[PDB]
Amino acid sequence: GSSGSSGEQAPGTAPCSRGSSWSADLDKCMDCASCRARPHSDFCLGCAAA
Repeated sequence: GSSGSSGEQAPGTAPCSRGSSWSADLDKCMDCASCRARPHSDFCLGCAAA
């Protein structure tokens, strides 16, 4: 309705869904939505081969 996007630590235990990458620096998984505008991401760069 108003608030309810994250939920009960949904992504807590479970890994990141196809699209997002784990970010040790931010101890959280970032979504591509950030890589698209910011390709200088380490969570997607250090994780991906290239």
